[PDB]
Amino acid sequence: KEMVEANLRLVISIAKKYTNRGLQFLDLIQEGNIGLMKAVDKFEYRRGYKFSTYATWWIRQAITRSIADQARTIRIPVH
DNA sequence: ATTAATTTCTTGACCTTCCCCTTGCTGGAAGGTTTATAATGGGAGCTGTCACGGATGC
Repeated sequence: KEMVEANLRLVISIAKKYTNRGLQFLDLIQEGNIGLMKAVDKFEYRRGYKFSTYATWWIRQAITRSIADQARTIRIPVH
């Protein structure tokens, strides 16, 4: 909880590059929230990296997944 | 009130597609998973809309 609450600035700073008129801001924010929640258990911090750098890829994956599944009436898949 | 040559009915005997499938790939579509330097308070009207009640605060 404190890990995901200390890094909401990460999702609200990464959600600037995908602010198109397909979805609202809050859906992308809460999809990046579950992407960061997956990155918490996928972190494995013993390599010596920061959480923002590895969490950026997971949150961008969740953002692309939300813009692929949602933001379109005809649901076109992610590929 | 009779039946013998035609004219229909019925029954095997044949004739097509529909669909699944044959070995061997070959390509396309739908769904889920990582990627490991550094990334930490975002973004957008529109008012030049005017005149009523219904609820809030002295």
